[PDB]
Amino acid sequence: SSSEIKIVRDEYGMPHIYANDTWHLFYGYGYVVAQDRLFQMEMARRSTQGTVAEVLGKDFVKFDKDIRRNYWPDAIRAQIAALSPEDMSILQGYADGMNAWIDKVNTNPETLLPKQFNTFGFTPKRWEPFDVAMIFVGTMANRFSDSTSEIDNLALLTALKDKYGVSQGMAVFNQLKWLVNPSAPTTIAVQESNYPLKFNQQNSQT
Amino acid sequence: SNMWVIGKSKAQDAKAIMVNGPQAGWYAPAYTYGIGLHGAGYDVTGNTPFAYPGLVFGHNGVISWGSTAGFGDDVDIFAERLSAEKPGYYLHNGKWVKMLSREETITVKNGQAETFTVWRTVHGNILQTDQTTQTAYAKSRAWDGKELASLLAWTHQMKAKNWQEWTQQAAKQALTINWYYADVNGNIGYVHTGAYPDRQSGHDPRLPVPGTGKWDWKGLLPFEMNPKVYNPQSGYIANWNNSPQKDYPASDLFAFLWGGADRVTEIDRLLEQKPRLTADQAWDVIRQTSRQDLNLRLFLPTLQAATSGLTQSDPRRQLVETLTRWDGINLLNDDGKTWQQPGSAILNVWLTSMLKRTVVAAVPMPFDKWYSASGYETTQDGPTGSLNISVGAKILYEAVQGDKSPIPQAVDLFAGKPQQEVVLAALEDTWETLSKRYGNNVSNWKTPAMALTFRANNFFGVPQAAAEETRHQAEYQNRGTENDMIVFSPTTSDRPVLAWDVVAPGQSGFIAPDGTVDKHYEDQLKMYENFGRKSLWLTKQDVEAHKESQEVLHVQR
Ligand SMILES: C[C@@H](C(=O)O)c1ccccc1
Ligand SMILES: [Ca+2]
Repeated sequence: SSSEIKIVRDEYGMPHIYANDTWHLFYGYGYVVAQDRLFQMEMARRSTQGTVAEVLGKDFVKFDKDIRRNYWPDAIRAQIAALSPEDMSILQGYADGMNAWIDKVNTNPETLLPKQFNTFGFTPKRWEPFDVAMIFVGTMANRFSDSTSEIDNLALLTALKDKYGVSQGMAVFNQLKWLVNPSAPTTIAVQESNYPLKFNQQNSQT
Repeated sequence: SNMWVIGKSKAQDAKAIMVNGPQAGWYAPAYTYGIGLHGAGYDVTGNTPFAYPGLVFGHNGVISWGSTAGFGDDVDIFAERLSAEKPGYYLHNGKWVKMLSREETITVKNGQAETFTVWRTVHGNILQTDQTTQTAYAKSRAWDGKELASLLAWTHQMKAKNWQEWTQQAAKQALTINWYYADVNGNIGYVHTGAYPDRQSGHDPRLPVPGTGKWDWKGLLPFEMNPKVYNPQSGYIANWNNSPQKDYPASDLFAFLWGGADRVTEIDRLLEQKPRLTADQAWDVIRQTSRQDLNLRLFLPTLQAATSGLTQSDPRRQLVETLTRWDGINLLNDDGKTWQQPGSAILNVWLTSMLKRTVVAAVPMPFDKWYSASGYETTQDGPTGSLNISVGAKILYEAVQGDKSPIPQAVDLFAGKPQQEVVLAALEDTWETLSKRYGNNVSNWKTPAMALTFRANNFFGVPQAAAEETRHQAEYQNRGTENDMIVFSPTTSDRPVLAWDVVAPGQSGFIAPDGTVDKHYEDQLKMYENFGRKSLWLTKQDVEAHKESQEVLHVQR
């Protein structure tokens, strides 16, 4: 059968999905996720789209504003819109899978609704590819690959130059925040190779 | 996050071993999600954060993969030129270009809704900080517009069968992440993947650049430039968020440095100590690194030189000798509250004193604050993340190395004072501080141990569970939020591959309306505590023989 999705869980509750095509495979993935971590994922969705204040209140307004100020929705949507059918099936199937379980949850809440929804006072809603993609964008991209303190660095350098003078200050900034350090233990050994690129370390853009 | 891959030349009773420990802090329910995919070209098993379509930690029976954050510099800030006479525009390439903007409304539970605008330029979203009538800063990411490509790359890589098919996917991952490879034949590999900007000549990637146009990136560097290695002659690949490669520049974070003092050495030491390691010995490294004080090895020699001419009746001498005899491996006392040895307490107090006397004294306020932390700071709940050598401590390390350090000491952190003198003075504070708190008998000192907490709030600080769902663990362990190991061609098994992981507190975070907790809600918590682990199945036969439940859905798109 091409419409079959078998879900076998192991002795630790870990699910194994079996399916013919792409859409069905990730449908089953989303389905088991909805069963295991619905409350976790819902709050993760709100954390990555900045809608926590909707259910938790005023203490999270600032958090919401900051999340929204750090990404651009049109951009994310356009990327999704550019996905080939096969790639789209990933996001679409995952969303659909979650929706199948969420529909059963809201159909029989007295037995299937995770207690946290009851405690926090709301019910879960349907997911779309955007939502699924945003989980990754927000908990991986925007949070582990979005690091910079360049403005602070310039303030430090500016202070060091005022205290020690121009050349000495520059040289001290290269002492506290060196660009590279040849004694740094590296994952790749020097016998293998080295990075060919050299960089300006005098803030010459000024 | 740490990772060590052991190739055929260093694997005992196997051809390759991979052990991964991603460190995102500890949460309940679990940071990652265990899942197995079979069909549509996928045949995989492992676990992944927030249940991404693509598994960050896993294998497919032919190869296995892992990650740790890369922390390369892939983000620059552009200083945009504004005009009061043209609200909403910025100067770029001699023209006033219209910024991108959008309205947002924050609906608030039991409160009034708030509306505001978000602005963006060709360089990136505008920061809500550092704002003037003439300037606004835009945050520029080399990975901008490639988020989905990275997600899809993390997924497609699961289907690779060799180094070439795999690197083809790593080339499409635009975030700054370390990818690792291993296979059934014993090949191992590493790629510091991601998009990195090709910068204008003279661009200091540590400081802002004008947004008027002359400083715009040339484009992105080629994949050829990404640090990578296949089957290193060392026979192993180890990483703990340290530098990928010689001469490779780190993130611009002021508190982030790749220097002579690096915690990854704690792993290289253990892997080189033994010519070959078995799966069990490789797994053991988690236990050892998670308990290893990271500063002992760095400053012990300085402490020994400074006190080498003291009599034994001087307590400062006695403190160093205590460190000399120590392996730096903390163990809990029977009270499940204190450490057997007072080493970390001694190091913490001394180090805190050293930084205040050196680095901190040379940096103008308020920036001095950035270099004062000893790296031991914590709260009752214990560290929210991994433990590391502090930025101030790394800078201090270059200083005590004297000319053995390749970093020119523009200014003497010891300000003309003999290093020994300052080191002895800090040792004096330590004895004073500690002796006054624990008595004068070091052999009976019971210093506080750090504990570990599985928090109810995700790393954003948002509740992902009820508070009551928080879990506690007596012993803090500087290890992965999850640990997984894949072993290829194990000689004691009938399978070409064996794998293990531990997803604590458990696979499920489900609680029924009446409060009935799922059977797999907490069945991996004790296992995490004692460095235990459970098998990951892949083959249909294995999954079948270990089945607990089944279900078959029938649906068409
Ligand atoms: C936990 C985090 C890190 O290394 O800091 C991370 C990010 C991406 C992949 C693995 C680990
Ligand atoms: Ca930068």
